[PDB]
Parts: sequence; C-alpha cells; structure tokens
Amino acid sequence: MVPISPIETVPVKLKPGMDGPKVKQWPLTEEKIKALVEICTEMEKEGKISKIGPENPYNTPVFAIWRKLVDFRELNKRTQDFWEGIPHPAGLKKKKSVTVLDVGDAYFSVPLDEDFRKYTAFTIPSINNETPGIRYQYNVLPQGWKGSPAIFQSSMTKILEPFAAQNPDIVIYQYMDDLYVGSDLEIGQHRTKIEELRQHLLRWGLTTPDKEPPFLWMGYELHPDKWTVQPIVLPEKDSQKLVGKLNWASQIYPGIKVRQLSKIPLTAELAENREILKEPVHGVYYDPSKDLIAEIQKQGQGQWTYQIYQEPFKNLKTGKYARMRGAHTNDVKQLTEAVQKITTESIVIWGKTPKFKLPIQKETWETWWTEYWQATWIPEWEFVNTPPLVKLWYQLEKEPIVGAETFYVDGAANRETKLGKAGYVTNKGRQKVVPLTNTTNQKTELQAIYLALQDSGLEVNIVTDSQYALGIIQAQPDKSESELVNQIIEQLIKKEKVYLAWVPAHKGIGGNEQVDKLV
Amino acid sequence: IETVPVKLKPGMDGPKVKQWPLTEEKIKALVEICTEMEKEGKISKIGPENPYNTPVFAIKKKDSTKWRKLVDFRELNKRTQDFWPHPAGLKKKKSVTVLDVGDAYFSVPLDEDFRKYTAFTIPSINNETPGIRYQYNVLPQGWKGSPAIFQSSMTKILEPFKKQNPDIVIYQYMDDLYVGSDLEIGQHRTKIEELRQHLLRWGLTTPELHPDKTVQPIVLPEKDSWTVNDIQKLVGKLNWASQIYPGIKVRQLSKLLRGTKALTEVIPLTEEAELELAENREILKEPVHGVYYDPSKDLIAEIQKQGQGQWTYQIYQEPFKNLKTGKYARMRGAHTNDVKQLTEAVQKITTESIVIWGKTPKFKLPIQKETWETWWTEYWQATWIPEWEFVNTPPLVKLWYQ
Ligand SMILES: C=CC(=O)N(C)CCOc1ccc(Cl)c(Oc2cc(Cl)cc(C#N)c2)c1
Repeated sequence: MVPISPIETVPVKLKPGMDGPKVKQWPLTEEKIKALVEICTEMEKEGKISKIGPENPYNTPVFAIWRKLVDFRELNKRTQDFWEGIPHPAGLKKKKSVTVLDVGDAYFSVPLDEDFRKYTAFTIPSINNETPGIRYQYNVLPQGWKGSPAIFQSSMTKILEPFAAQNPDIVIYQYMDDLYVGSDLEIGQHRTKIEELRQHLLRWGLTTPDKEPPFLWMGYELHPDKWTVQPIVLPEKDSQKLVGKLNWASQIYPGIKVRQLSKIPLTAELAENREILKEPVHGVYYDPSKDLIAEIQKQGQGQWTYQIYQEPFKNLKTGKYARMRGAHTNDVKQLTEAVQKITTESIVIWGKTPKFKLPIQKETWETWWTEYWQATWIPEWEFVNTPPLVKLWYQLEKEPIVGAETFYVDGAANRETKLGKAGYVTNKGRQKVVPLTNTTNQKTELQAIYLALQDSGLEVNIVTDSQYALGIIQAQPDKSESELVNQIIEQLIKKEKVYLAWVPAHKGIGGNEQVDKLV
Repeated sequence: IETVPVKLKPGMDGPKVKQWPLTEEKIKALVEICTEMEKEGKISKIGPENPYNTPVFAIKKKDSTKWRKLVDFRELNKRTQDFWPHPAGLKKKKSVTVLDVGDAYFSVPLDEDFRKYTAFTIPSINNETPGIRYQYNVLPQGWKGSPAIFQSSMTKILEPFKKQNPDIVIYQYMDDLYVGSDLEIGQHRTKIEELRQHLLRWGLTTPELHPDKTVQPIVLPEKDSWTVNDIQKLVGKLNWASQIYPGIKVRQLSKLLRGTKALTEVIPLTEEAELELAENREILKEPVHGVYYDPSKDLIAEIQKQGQGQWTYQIYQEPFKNLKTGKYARMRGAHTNDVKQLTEAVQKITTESIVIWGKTPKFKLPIQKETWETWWTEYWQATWIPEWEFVNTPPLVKLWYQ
C-alpha cells in the first residue's frame, strides 16, 4: 500500500430552480437485464458505482447494446454550465521525439462531487418485474454526463502542472484519453522523462500501459516533418459536401475556389479544382527563429487567396477570403479586410502579426488612406509585383476645374406610374432630357449623372442635389450590383478630371433643373 | 475588513464574454502580472464549475515602459446592480490633474459570492494548453462597483487634504482621481505632489488638463470675390445650419446662383445678399436655443476624419442640439497611423466627457468594425473603455465642421 494522493473533487450543482431528473425506466428483456447485472457488478467491485436505497427519488434510464448505455440527456438538460478552439498544425513546433500515453484509466478514476451523485441514479429492472430493481448511483464521472469532459481535462491539467513546470524542456498535449509528450532531447533522456511522468502519474494512482506517427487527429495528418489534411479526393459525379471539403482543403491546397459551388445542378466547372486537389500538398511546422510572411493575391469576383510562410515555397498554411456581401465595393477595401483576417488568424496560431506582401503599390496605398473618409490601417507590408495589381480606378477633384464645362443634372420620377426623367443643362447651353419608364427617384438621379459623364469632355464639373448619389460615389466603388453605378464607374475611369459638387434641392440654385426633370 | 454585499441585477446572469486573441508578448506580460497577483492574494485560480468570463488584455500607459493588465469589464458593469455626485465646477477650473488610484482598490476584499463573476482567462497561443483561469478576491480595476465601495474610505483620506485646501475640486471616476485647481501651474504641480504624499501616508500609492474656450461657432467665409462654387457651398452650409438655428435665410444668396453658370465664374454679391450673409453671421454668433443636459439620456459622440491629422467631433444627446463640439489635431506617434489617431481622439473625448458630465459617451466611429476591432487595443492607454458603433456611409456634413 503506497498512499495515493486524492484527486480533489469539483463542486457541481444543478441549474438554478431545476431539480434532478425523474425518467421512467424502459421495460427490458430478460437477457438484457442479465447482461446489465454482470456489468454493474464489476463496476461496483471497481468503485465506479454504488448500490443505493429507495430514498433516492431520481432516476436515469439505462440500456444495453454487452455494453451499458446510461442515457443522461435529461440530467444534462438540468446540470449547471461549465467552462467549455483546437490547435492548428501550422502552429506546432517540431520535436525530435514525440511519445503517446494512454490515460483512459484515469477517466474512471476522477471522483464525482458527493452531493451530486444522487442525481445520477439509475435502475436495472428485475426479472419479470417481481422484485424491486437494483438501484445504483455513480461515484465517478459518467461517460455521457454534461460535465465529464470539462472536469476530466481540468483534473488532468492540475495533475500535470508541476511536471510541466519542473521540465520546461518538454511539451505535453492533452487530447481525448491520450497524452502526447515531445522534446528535443536525445532518445535516451526523452525516454527517461517519460518514465518520470509515469511515476508522477502514479502519485495519483494513475496507470499507463507500456499510435505511431503519422498521427491522425481532427482531420489532419501530422508527420515528423510535414502536416497535411487527411486525404481529400474531389468527387466524380454526373448529378455543400464539396464546399466543406474544399474549405477544409483551402487551408493547405492553394487556389481553391468555392464561390459558384457556394452559389440544383448548373455552372462552376474551376469546379474541377482537381489539378491541385489530386496532387499532394503539405505544410511545414513553425520555427520561431524565422520571420513570418503572408502574401495575398486577387483572384477575381471578390475572391482572394493567401499563403503564410517563413521560407519561400514552404508554406505553413494557405487560405482564402471572400468579399463581404454588399451593394458597392472596391479592391482596396477588400484587400484591407483580408489583411485584417490574416492578422487575427496569425495572432491565434503564432502569437504575432505576419509581415505582409501585397499586390498594391506604396503610392496607391498612400493616396488611398490619406483621402479616404474613414480611418484605415494595414500593418507592416511591402509591395509584391504579382498581377493583377490592386489600384485606384478614379479620383475626384477637390476644387472646381477651370475651363471645364459645368453640367447641372437632375432626375425625378412618379411613384405611381414609375415614369421619370433624367437630364442636365450646362453653362455652354448644352441640354438633354431623357424620358424613362419603370424607374425611381434614386435611379433617375444616378442616370442624370451618367448622362453628364457620357456627353462631356475629358474634364467636367457636375452639380447634383442627390444626397443618394453622392453617398455612393464618395464611397469610391470600383464595382457595383447596379449596372447604372457600374456604368458611372466605367465613365469615371475614362475621364481625366471629375469634380462633383452637391447643392441643396428646391432652394433656387440655378441650373438645378428640377422643372425639366419633373415635366 | 468586512466585505460589502454585492449582487447582480434582477433576471441577469454573469458575463460570458469570449476572450479575444493576444500576442505572445501580451500573454507573457499577463502571466508575470497574474503570477504576482496570485502570491499577493488578489486573484485565485478557479475550476471548470465557473462558466463566466470577461476579456483581459495588456497595455502600456504614457511615460511607462511596464506592461499593465486591463480587464474589459463593460459587460459586467452593465449587469452589475446600480450602487446607491458630479461636481459642476471641475469643468470650470483652470487646470485639472488625473491620478491613477487603482491600487487602492486591492486593499479591500470582494464579496465571496460575487467573485465568480470576475472570472477571466489568460489565453494560450494556438489553443495548445488550456487557458489559465482566475477570479478576483479583492475589488478589481475597471469594475464600476470598485469606486462605489471604496468611496467611504476615499472620503476619509480626502477630508484632511480637503480641509487644508478648500479651493481644490476633487472627483473620482472609476480608477482615476480628477483634482482641479484655479491656481497657477506651479501651484498645481506642488499640491498634486502634496496630495500624493498625503495618500502615501494613508498607504495609498499614486504612480495636465485645461478647459476649452464649449460649442465651437459655425463660421462663414469672408471673401472679396465669390465664385459660383463658393456661393453654392455657402448656401449648402447655411441650409445645414438652418436645422440648428432658426432664422437662417438663403433666398438672396440663392438668387445670385440663378442661371447655369460655370462653377469658377466670379459672381458679385448684391446688397440684399451681403445683408442676408450678415444677418446669418449674427444669428450664428448667438447660442443654440434650448440646449440642456439630461442625465437620464445617453451622450452621443460623433467623430470625423478631416485629413492631415485633424479630427472634428460633436457630443450631443439630441440631433442638432450640441452640448460640446471640438477639434483634435495632435498626432502623437501617429502621423502615419489613422487608427492610432482615432484611438487617441476617442480617449481625449471620453476624458472631456468625464470631467463635464461624469459619464462616458457612445461613439460613432468613422471606421469599419473589423479594422477597429483588430487594432484599437494596441493604442489604448486608459483604465476605462466606452461604447462605440460604426458609420459605414460617408456623412455629407464633414466639411461643414471643417
Ligand atoms: C515527432 C513529431 C513531430 O515533431 N511533430 C508531429 C510535429 C510537431 O508536432 C507535435 C509536437 C509536440 C507534440 Cl506534444 C505534439 O503532439 C500532438 C499535438 C497535437 Cl495538436 C495533436 C496530436 C495528436 N494526435 C499530438 C505534436
């Protein structure tokens, strides 16, 4: 008899105002009852459960498949909440040796809070229901109870805390009923330290017996030098799962595209994706001594792809970013948002911001943020000359243009008929009014600006009273849902100088020709 | 000596806020800070039976090269029961100094039943190890109940200094003391050292502000030659101001804009137009009519980026009834970083708002949520944190404040 240190129990209580479970035991067959009786007798002989009298008014149903299955769904619904994020392999650091240990015997060795055991009561029905069924309650964390994973991992972590503190030269990872220990020591010293851990676990009475890499873990394969997703094979079909698997493959296979399949057969086929999703690709592990680099490319249609690496051509991981769903957008905003996501993902996985390589000129970025009406910022980055380059497509003037014709524009529409008009008058006497069907005030205000853009020289001043149109153009979109806006954008790209001025409507500002447009 | 009873609001549970990702240097700083606080008994490890959580991070205050722990107690503060005064003269004082008195709270124990609600998590890089989980034993920094509880002891340490210097206005907001004096700058610096020494005698350990000249006037250009464009922008600004000031009129000025003229053509002002401009000027010199403060309503702060390191802001409770407008133009290690500038502007506007009204405003930030949420903690230096929302549509009115 060597004295075993007791595992401190975790105080557990039921949700407030809720009482324990009271579920009726399902009728069982005679052979099932015999099977359960044998199991529970060995479990009782082991300490996992204990017979109880009839004062206990709680019950949870039991089944057999033998194996005992206690259905704790009801007790889980009434149990308090517990403090509940998985590693990414590109964050792991290589180790010379990595050993695995089985700590499944410790799961049934973690006691349950006494005052809560009564809530775990279950009844084995008796043969022909002519005696009272056998009554048991749990003394250990029941597999299937709400608090078992959180209490189990928490108890193991407290046990391993002194060992990890006194051995900074090793690393311990807890996953399911197995512990993973790695180090960079010589194979002799590393196997020594594993024996110390078994000794240390014996101080709490935990028995470890005496996987082989590659490890298969959470959909990955972890090799001593590389990692990759578990084999992903694109499917061959004539007539979501392809989305999830490509999204899962996107973290290592560069260039996955999921927009049209994310968008009922149709086309997609890009949807081959096989080119890469058929050749095998692997990521490297993290080396804290080398710098961390992230590179982004524009792929089109709001899609972006990126690689994070430390040495050229050996990626730690890869990814993609999709444009946010909106009415208007531009490339710089998207690239900014992609930078922010890669920034947060990198802080998660490596605890630092990567150095960025971006397809935008330094001068383009400076023009953008100094003139953008919002505050904006991307962390340290350098230009990489990988087309397509992100660029500004147009830039409005800050002052009226001398010698450029002045177009006063206006549009208006009837809410009932959907009939309206758009047009302009200029200082040279140029004039136009177009009649329109199936329109709104908003569309006619855009169309009036469009007309001025079409009918003016390379330099033009445009005067509108549309707060709606100025709201859109001041957002500096390079692409829209509205074909009207996209046609205005295409006209703005062809101009040399555009000055857009706003005036208040119906205040008597001249040229503001609400009368021609409302005729 | 004896913990004060504390409870949450009726029908409300403790906070359960996700911890956001921290860099490795911030994690290490928190590990060292928290290990020390555990030894001092200020915090204690907790188990899986505690489900609550409040975010934590680390900062470096001004003129200090030491990391500091900041807890984002905003959720707990909202859910913490109101605890059963604001000096109108602090805003009128010539100068006001701000002293961090946060360590004082740690000498006071916290009600055992409430501690579970102060839980926080030091996170691990790459989710490798489980988060280090702690709860507070003593009054924590940034909790709204910490000054409310400590207030009785604070009056005891103040009353000697207060009787000795009765021209000094003293105010406490969260972890800060605001000490204002109508004296000269040398007279202030000495008295603040005297107050810190007086605090150090009671065991208290303490590791520049002057009022603005309240609502900045709306001003109109004075030109000898107006182009069509000049007059269009004037009429735009006058139309806008008319939502705020009653008798603003634009008829005579708009009449000049009659016809379809070139934007750069000079228009001479008629004599009726110059009088209308002059009447509008005079109107604009007077104050806005019927502008009061209501402590039941929230304060709203709007900020506009004007470029070249200039920022305009307005505080108000009701639209067009500004209680305070201002302009912040200082770039402190920020001339290349918009977000740092915005973060410093939000902290200055919040401080102004604490002095004037003793509570923080709700900000409307000219920035996308995802950019702001990625970066502001990198430049934050205050022990409180206000609320904010995001404006994604460019306000037309930005230049009318420029
Ligand atoms: C010798 C192998 C090696 O160097 N490899 C695998 C790369 C680095 O990888 C490590 C290092 C150290 C530990 Cl302790 C570890 O152990 C784990 C971690 C996780 Cl997240 C899951 C499993 C499983 N299932 C095992 C892997």
